[PDB]
Amino acid sequence: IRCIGIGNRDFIEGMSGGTWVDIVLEHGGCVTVMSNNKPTLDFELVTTTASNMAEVRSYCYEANISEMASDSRCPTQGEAYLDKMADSQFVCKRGYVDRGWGNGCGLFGKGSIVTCAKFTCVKKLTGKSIQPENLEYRVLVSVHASQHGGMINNDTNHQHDKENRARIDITASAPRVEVELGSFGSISMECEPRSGLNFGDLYYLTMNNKHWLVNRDWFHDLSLPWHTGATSNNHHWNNKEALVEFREAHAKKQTAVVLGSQEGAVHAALAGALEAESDGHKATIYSGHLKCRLKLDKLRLKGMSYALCTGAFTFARTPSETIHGTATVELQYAGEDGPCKVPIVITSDTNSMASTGRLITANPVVTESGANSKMMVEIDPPFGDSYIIVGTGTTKITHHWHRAGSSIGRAFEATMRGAKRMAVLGDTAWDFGSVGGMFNSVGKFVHQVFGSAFKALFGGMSWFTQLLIGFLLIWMGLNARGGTVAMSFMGIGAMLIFLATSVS
Amino acid sequence: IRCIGIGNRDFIEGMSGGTWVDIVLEHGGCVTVMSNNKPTLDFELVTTTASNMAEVRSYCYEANISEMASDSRCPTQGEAYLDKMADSQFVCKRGYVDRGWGNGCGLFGKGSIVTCAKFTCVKKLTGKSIQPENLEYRVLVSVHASQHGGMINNDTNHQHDKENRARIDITASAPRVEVELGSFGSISMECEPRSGLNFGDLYYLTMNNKHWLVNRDWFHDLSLPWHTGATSNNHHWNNKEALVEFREAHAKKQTAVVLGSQEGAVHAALAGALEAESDGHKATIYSGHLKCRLKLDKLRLKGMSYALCTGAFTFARTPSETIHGTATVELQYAGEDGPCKVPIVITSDTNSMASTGRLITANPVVTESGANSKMMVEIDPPFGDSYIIVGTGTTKITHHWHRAGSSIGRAFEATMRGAKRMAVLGDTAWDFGSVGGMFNSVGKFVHQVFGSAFKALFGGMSWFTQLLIGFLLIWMGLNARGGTVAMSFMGIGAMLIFLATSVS
Amino acid sequence: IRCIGIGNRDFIEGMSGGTWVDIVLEHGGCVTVMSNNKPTLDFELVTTTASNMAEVRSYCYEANISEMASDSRCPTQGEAYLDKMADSQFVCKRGYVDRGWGNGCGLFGKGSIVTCAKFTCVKKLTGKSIQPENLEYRVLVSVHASQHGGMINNDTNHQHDKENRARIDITASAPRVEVELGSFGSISMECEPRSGLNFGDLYYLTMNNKHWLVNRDWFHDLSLPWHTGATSNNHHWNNKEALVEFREAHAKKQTAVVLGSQEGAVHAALAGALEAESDGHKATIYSGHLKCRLKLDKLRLKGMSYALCTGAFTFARTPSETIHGTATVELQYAGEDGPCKVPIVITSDTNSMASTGRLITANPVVTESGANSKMMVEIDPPFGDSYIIVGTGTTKITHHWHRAGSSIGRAFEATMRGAKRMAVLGDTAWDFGSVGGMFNSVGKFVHQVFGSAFKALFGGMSWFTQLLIGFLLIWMGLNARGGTVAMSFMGIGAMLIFLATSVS
Amino acid sequence: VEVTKKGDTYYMFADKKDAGKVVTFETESGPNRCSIQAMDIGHMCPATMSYECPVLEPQYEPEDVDCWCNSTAAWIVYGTCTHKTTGETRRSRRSITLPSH
Amino acid sequence: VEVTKKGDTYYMFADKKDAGKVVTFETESGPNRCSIQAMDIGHMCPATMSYECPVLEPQYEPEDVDCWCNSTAAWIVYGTCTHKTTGETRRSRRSITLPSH
Amino acid sequence: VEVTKKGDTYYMFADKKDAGKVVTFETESGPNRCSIQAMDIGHMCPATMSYECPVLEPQYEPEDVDCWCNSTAAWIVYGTCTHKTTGETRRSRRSITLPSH
Amino acid sequence: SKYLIKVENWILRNPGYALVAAVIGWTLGSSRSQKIIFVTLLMLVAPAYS
Amino acid sequence: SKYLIKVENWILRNPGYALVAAVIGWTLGSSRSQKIIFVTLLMLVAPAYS
Amino acid sequence: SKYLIKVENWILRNPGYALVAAVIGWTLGSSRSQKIIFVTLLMLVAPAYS
Ligand SMILES: *[C@@H]1O[C@H](CO)[C@@H](O)[C@H](O)[C@H]1NC(C)=O
Ligand SMILES: *[C@@H]1O[C@H](CO)[C@@H](O)[C@H](O)[C@H]1NC(C)=O
Ligand SMILES: *[C@@H]1O[C@H](CO)[C@@H](O)[C@H](O)[C@H]1NC(C)=O
Repeated sequence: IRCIGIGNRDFIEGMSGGTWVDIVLEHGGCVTVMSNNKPTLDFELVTTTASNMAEVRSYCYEANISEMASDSRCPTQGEAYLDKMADSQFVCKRGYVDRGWGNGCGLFGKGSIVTCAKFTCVKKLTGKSIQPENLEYRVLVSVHASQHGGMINNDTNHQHDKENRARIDITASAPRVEVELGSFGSISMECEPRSGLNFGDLYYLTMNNKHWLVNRDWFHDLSLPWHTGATSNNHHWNNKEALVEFREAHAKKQTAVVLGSQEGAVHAALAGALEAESDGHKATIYSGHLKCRLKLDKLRLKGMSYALCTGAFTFARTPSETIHGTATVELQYAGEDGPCKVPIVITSDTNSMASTGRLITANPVVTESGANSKMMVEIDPPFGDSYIIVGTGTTKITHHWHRAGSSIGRAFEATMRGAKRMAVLGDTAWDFGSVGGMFNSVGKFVHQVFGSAFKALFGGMSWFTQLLIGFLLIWMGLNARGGTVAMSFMGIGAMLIFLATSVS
Repeated sequence: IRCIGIGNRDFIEGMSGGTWVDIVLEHGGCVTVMSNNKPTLDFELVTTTASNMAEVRSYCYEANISEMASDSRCPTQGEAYLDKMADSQFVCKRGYVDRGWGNGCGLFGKGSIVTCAKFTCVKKLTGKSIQPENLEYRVLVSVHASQHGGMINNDTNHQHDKENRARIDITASAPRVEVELGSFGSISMECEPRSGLNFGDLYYLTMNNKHWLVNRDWFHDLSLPWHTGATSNNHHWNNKEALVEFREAHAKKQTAVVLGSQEGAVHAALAGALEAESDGHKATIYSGHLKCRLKLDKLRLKGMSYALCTGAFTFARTPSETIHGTATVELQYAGEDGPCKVPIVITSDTNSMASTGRLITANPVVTESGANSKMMVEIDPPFGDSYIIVGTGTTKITHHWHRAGSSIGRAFEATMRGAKRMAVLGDTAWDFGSVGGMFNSVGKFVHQVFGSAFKALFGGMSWFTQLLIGFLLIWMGLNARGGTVAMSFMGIGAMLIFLATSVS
Repeated sequence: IRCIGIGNRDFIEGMSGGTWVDIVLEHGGCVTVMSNNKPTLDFELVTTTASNMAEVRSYCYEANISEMASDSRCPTQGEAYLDKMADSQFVCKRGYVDRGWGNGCGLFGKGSIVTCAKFTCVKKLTGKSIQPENLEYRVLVSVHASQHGGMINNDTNHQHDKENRARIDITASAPRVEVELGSFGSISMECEPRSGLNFGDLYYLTMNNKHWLVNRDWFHDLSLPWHTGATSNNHHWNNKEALVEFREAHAKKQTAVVLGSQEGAVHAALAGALEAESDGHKATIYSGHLKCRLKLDKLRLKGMSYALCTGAFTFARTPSETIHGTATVELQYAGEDGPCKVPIVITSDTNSMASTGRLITANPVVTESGANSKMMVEIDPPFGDSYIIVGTGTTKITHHWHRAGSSIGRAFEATMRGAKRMAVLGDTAWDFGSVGGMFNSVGKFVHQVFGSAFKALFGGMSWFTQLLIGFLLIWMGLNARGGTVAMSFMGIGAMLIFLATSVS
Repeated sequence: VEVTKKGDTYYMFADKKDAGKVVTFETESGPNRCSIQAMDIGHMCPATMSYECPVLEPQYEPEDVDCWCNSTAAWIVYGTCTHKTTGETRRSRRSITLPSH
Repeated sequence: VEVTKKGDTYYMFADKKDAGKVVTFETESGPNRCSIQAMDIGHMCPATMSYECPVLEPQYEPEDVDCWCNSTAAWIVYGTCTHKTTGETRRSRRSITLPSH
Repeated sequence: VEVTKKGDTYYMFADKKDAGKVVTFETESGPNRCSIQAMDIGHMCPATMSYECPVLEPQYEPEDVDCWCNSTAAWIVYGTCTHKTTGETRRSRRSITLPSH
Repeated sequence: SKYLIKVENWILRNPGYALVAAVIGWTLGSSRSQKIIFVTLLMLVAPAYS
Repeated sequence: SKYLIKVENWILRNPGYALVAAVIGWTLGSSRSQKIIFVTLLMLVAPAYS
Repeated sequence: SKYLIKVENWILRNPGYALVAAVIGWTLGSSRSQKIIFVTLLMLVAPAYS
């Protein structure tokens, strides 16, 4: 039920006999996977986790100085000398100053003056690199089990039945994971962290308990003191003159000064930069998509063998409507019959009693055996006016529903979305290895690209007339001697035969 | 035996009746000379010796100064003067400095100041020239006398029988030398030190007990004090201002300073230079080839008249194989029969007993009359598999041997090497003087260029069939009226007749 | 005689009856004007004089300051104010400085500080403009009066007979001048100062008793204090901040400093500039040519009526030769006959006695009546060998002379020079006013362009044969029906008739 | 030092000798002790630097200030030249350059 | 002020209180009277400015010099901070700017 | 210091100890007090700097001169080396470079 | 809008009878546009029998 | 390699008989290439009589 | 050089006789170049009668 209130929601349906199915997950969206006999699953990607990041360079915005010393020699004495020059922690500058009898020596000529002082970095910021083997994605998996749908369980402490929700950590070391959903069964996932945001031109900047991302060509352009890329208590700094300002000149000395806090300059320069969050030493990124392949072999239903409900069904409120034309129904059941299957139908008139639409949640069931229990389901009503009927006998309730739009419009939108998805799945879509899965791959993707329109167009899914139409179309394409008219017709005929062979 | 372990080894064979023979010696290789009735000789060039080298120029890298003096005159007094100006050991510089009442005289103008100081060269390096008449080459001559072949005699102190090895000093004064090999006989050598490394654009640089070679166009380009080679206690120097730095400008004086040791600069500049070694005043060069002509008139064998060995022959170890496809055999003889000829044959099968290959060492013999003695020989096995048999009677021993490659390949390689050698021998190859030696010269070089293939190709050296083939080829070339078919055929026929007339 | 030693010397000859004649004077050359009955004149241009030049702008390189004052206000007080701001002689600058409790007031914000000081220009340079009405040219006029030719009279104090030399000041106000040469007569000159060096893109820079000329497109580009030319004791300056360097603002003050003498910078920038000289307020320029027109109406000879010399003539030295093939002869006369005409002839042989050349100095005469007097003359010998004869009777002296070159070569060179001169005389060459002077103008310039070749080519100046040649050429051109052959021939015939009608 | 008043404002003519020492004078409020810490003070000559230095509370120590009095704000003035040679320091060393041509 | 010698050179530990006054000490040559005109002198704290100030003849006036003694050249050292708050003045106001992106 | 005369000219052999002090000697004119302000003076050793220092009138201050006597011009000479180790300073640091090849 | 979706859903519910009616009305027009009008007539009267 | 050197040495040992066999087998082919195959056959069978 | 200037000056001294000789020698040649040679002959022999 985690996929209900999401703006960017898709719909993926696989072949009836097709166990494998590929999907793409975006960091701001969700994916709903449904089948004929398998329960509906909902996949979401929460956060990109970066851990164990190496350090490349650290800059020092605010620094201090101490023990300023200077030494002056006038002409015919050579260059000035100081013992602290050989020390790596003391920075000095040389210069030439005018001298005379007022300064101690007689010959009038410019003298050599040197001035150095210590350098201590009181505050600093750091830059880290990001390697593909360090990334770790987190995906939550939910199951439509006719849950109550109440938002009271925000954290992961409790109120989360381990058979209804799960979390999976996809790492670059082992991309193959086995997910256990308890009574529902087990699934397999193989995710490939590719075609994401480039991490070869990005540096993770940590500064004053805040974090940003910067460009590598800009990080080296910054004009501040910097050290070598090693972990040392005290490291040989470089280009520290940019933080120590020397006066013009003096006949006997030179007084250096240190610049103030450069935090404001960095905050102003990083205005148009991306931000992130961090916990301890790990970082969280909210950008990046993922491609995955799911194997659904041991996944089954939970209430397929249950009986019918012989109690009283009642609406809890007016059924709401989502942006994707899906209707959520919240039912309250009275009686003590235990877990029983919920008899619900969608038709065009109260006397017709003919299924006209499909259900997003397969096998709606009540979870507890209480007297007055509650449950929720999600369905897809047909375009136009429709009637939802719940229950049997003289106690069955009916409700009117309306939905705007057109079937052809939705079909074309879904076809375009599937084409865009298949275009995103450029690599790792087919397999050119052992033979026997190539035809399976071409059938699988033609299904994933055309089934949304096949189900919407070809009548009431009789599975008998469509085969005859395909046969007659193949015959019409066969008895044609002209070029470019038999190949396309036979291809379309085979496509329709295969799409009818799959689940409708 | 000095020519066994050499990578660059050649093989020279002369005409049967041809006494004179030309050779070329490289400083990194060896030459083996063999004949039909003459013992095998081995020539090598050890070192190029340069002695009595003249001196051209000497530089002074590190220098000292002392007794600095200066003299200043202000305007309306003329040029400054000092008594030490006329001395060649004192260098001074002139200049103009601003003067006033503070400096002694009244008029406000700039004056003339001069400053000189002594110059003493504490350390210096020297440059020598190399003349062709100073060079002296050293060539060692060894004789294959079935020596033990032990490498225990490295120097020239002892363990070198004077009848088996010799040393020759080829000088530019007398290029004709007569070599005495004791019982073997005497030979004559005429060597021409030509086409060697050019010594007209090279200078021998001596510095700090080390030596180098430099270019003449670069030696004069160096910017340092210098003086030519004149035997004296005190030398006059030129361009010494490059080592004495004067200060800017002072009204009453000028303090000069001397530069430090420039040994590091010279060591850095001479990084990509060639090096050598020296002993006392002589120098050793390891580059340069030589051309020689040998006259072998009084050279004979030593054990041609000896009898056969009726003792016991045994192998001392597995016979080794060199890079040139030559096989060394180390034999141990038991018995007391005195110096006797070693009966050894090379065949294809134990029952064939037919000589199929040649011997690099002519007339293998035992040197001493001891009970258990040892000896060594070097042979050339035929391509493929072969059997070496030593001794006669029921005590003869046999050994299997194999050698890869092809006879045509070796023949072509030897022909190309002989062509390259004859191309190196550009001058002093033929004689255009008295007639009678021109045909001898053309026959000699066609032999030295084609005998390696003649012996390898034309059958089993029967000396009877080859004459008939030559006669029939001459006849076929004679009865042909067409052009360009009789000249080449007659030439090839005469070439083959001559090559069969010579030694095979 | 002022035109003898000049490299760029021309020769101008006018028509016999033609009084007016135009000439061009260059600042580095001379002009010689000769006629049949008029004495030879020599015109030269000495210096271009510029006076009464207006002032455009003045710069101040070295300046002083005094009475520096400042005023600072911190936030919640408004802008700073000072009474000296409204004064034009005090320059101030504003700024914003950080303040706090350490600086006097409470609120922690940055304030407004202003600082001004007086400005007094101790030394300055000036810029003047040059107008055409200010220029004044000076031309010296000499007369060939057989003067001694001694260079002992350099200045204008004495030793300059007022009838032999004169000076003329050509101004833009009155270009018409009347020259009096004493006994020789009077001439008229009309000079037009046009086509000279452009004075619309040049500024006359005066600095430290030195003077230069600069470009207007650089004079305004200089970044220094400046003020226009206004007669006053105290001037208002603009853009003086370029000479006063303000120290970084302190907590509540600002100390300004003044730059040193910028004379070195100006001397370095004016390295590639033109220089000149000045006297008082006038300037002297050595570049610029001039065009003039001379009217010779009242000019006559001085010794035309004198008698012959019956004394003794002698050479004073070997006659010299100038670059223009002219021969100077220095004669010494013995006897007391008073001013008498010098009988001199130029011929080809001592017995021929036929005038073959012309004289540059007309009517050579002796000036004094002394016993032993001296005189000088300048003649043009014919190409080849010639004899100069001086005197009559048995006391006449002869001298040989030789001159290389060819008559046709000199004729062509003079024709090309005359063509160049006529091309320089673009405007004011002809007159398009009243009729009657147009034919005079075309004849005058065709004469000035072709007479140098006419005199050199057409025989011995018989004045009788040339008319017959012209008549026959006119007849040959007349009896010709073909086009482009009668017009050119008739034109050349008329040209030759006119050139023969003039003086030869 | 000389103490005058021109237009209800006090001027303190301080020469070079009184450098780094305090001075007490009288104002309309009463006695005023004012300290002078002028570092760039020079000899007496026409080049005179003048700047107001302000009154401040005793508890707050001066900071980057070389003149302070406690009655009111006092304007200080003193010459700035070298060895009474009627010459300013003019040690700017800007070395302004001009275009060649 | 404290006067010590470490390696044949004299160090004068001068605090804030001794600012603008002379002091007499003893050297190997004899008595030495040395004047101190330190303008940027501060309180005692780790930030210590130290510079040798040279001997000169009394017949010359000091030029651009704030320390001079007459026995030899003497090395002066003094702290530079504000109100003993262990903080330097650091009033540079350079305001270095960085590229945006 | 030693004072000698060789050829009507006075030489003053001054060692390192007499550095910065005046000395009085006798000449044909009378007593002469001559001051020496040599800064780079060294110990006694073969490297000897010698330069004439001139007489001048006492009513003028010295401008660029470190030696001045008042009878005549006097030639001063003194060694220039370090710690009497028979070694000159030779601190030029020119570092002349040679072509490689 | 209000009626197009209804007839569209009706066609998609039982397309066989709809195609039968369409092919019946296709051959009952004198001109091409007349056949188009007749089949759109059947398309419009299809939802309500009345 | 292993057999080429053997047959080469055999040919070079007794070239007369080898050339006799070659000239005999040269004239026993119908075409040029057939003669070449026949002589290479003789070349190959030359080492071992069997 | 040495003789050209002399004959040139001679021609310029008395051009009538020179032109007479030139026009006389012009009509005594068989070809154009021959006439040119004959007139240059007269030009050269003009200075010295001999
Ligand atoms: C200024 O401060 C001094 C400090 O002792 C004090 O004596 C004087 O009275 C004060 N003047 C005032 C408050 O006007
Ligand atoms: C330094 O000068 C002072 C000035 O009074 C004097 O008392 C003292 O003796 C001098 N020290 C010397 C000469 O060593
Ligand atoms: C040099 O000057 C001193 C000044 O005290 C004087 O005593 C001495 O006599 C002078 N020497 C002369 C004039 O030779």
